[PDB]
Amino acid sequence: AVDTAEQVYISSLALLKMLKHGRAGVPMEVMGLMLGEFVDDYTVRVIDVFAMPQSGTGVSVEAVDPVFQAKMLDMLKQTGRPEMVVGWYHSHPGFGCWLSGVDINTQQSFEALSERAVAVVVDPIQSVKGKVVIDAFRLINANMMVLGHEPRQTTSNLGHLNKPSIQALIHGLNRHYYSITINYRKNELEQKMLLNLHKKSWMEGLTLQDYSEHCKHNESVVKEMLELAKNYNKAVEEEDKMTPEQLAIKNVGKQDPKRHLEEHVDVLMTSNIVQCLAAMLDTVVFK
Amino acid sequence: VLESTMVCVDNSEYMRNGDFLPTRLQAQQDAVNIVCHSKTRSNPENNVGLITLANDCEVLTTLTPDTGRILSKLHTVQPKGKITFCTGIRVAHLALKHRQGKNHKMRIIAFVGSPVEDNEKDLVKLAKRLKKEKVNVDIINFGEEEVNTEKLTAFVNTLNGKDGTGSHLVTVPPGPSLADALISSPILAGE
Amino acid sequence: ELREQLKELTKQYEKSENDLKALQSVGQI
Repeated sequence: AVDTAEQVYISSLALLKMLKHGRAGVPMEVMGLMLGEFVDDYTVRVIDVFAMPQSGTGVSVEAVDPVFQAKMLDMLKQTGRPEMVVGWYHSHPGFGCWLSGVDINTQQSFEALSERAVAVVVDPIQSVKGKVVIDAFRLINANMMVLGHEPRQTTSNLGHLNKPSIQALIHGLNRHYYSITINYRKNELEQKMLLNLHKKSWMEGLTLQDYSEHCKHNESVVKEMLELAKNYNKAVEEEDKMTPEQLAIKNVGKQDPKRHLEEHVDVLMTSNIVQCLAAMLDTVVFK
Repeated sequence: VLESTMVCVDNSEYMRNGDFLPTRLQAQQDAVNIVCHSKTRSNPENNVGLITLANDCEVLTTLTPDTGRILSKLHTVQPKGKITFCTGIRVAHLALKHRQGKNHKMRIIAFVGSPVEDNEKDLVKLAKRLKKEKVNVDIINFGEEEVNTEKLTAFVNTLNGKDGTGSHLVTVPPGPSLADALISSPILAGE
Repeated sequence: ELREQLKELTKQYEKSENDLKALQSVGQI
């Protein structure tokens, strides 16, 4: 009987391809296959995901070229990834992470082929500039439900699964399909790579910002500072006096003096200080 | 048998020759056609690929069981430069290595009618490398019946060791098209 | 009447399949 602690370690490559494909495919419930591997009874390793040329209808999608897929499989065996199918994924742009009826049927087929297949869902609409809305799934056996058996033995505390979503519950979560825990593992190369991605070049690292633009920038910032000081003086002219405590934040829903003052003073700190430092450092380092 | 066959073909300026009727290039065309047909009549899945040997020892078609593309591409060729060999053989060996069908036995055949300007010591070392890499070679020589026949005999003996019959030599004297020899040759007679 | 019956059946198959495909395309707003 399957275990609760089952994990799916998805390669960063796989995640990026999934998300890019789905974001391209919005709103179409675009679909793709992935090659991974079943290392053991507690883990599934997902390596790569490649899409499907099919472009069906604005409510549904369909497999077009089994020949396409078989050829991709053979060739990737030749070079690329000698993995072989472990599941499939499709975007649900703005629905959560639940499986429609057709989704469940496709799965049923996948499991019939390989009892431990996996389905995957991604929400490029919802996946934020930060956390990413994704999940994995495997069906629930109606035979087990009728017999009273249970999906997985939870020989762990890895069954919290971060508060299964109400939407997934509604659409059928844990009554026909159950979530699984995703993870990201890096063999240090992609890891330090990821680190490199944002890192910028010493070109700029030493490139002092032009100084005429900087002088004008300071001029503008000091002007807006003067005005913010005026309105701040007016605001403090009463502040607690005349007791806006009941007014609280609702004293005015606009134009807080202090917050703007601190924001702009901080930014002009940054600008002026670092530019002066770069000036000093260059003057002295190029000799 | 499952066979992945690489074939190298010389196109040196000597292949401008015409000692073989109608001409050397057309004799090579005939030889490639007959060999491709023989391989096709062999296990169809058997795969084929092509290399031309010149100043830069270029490659024409990677592995494929087709022969139409083989012959078509081979048609668009003219004799130029001098055989560089060595590099050609190494490229062909790498080709056989990067073959999709690993089960297929690895077989190289080289149309090498020309004078070979090679060091026999390096020929022997390459023979060692290739035999240890488990690939069998068959040479088809025409023209220089004296300049390089001894060198190729030594190379083939090296490849064979004491029992490596998979290595084969076929040197043809001046005469008609290079068809009758190939058809009644051991390399295809065994087939 | 083999060819004629086959042709009529094929026409029916074509139209029926096209209608089913048509039935599976919701509208927009």
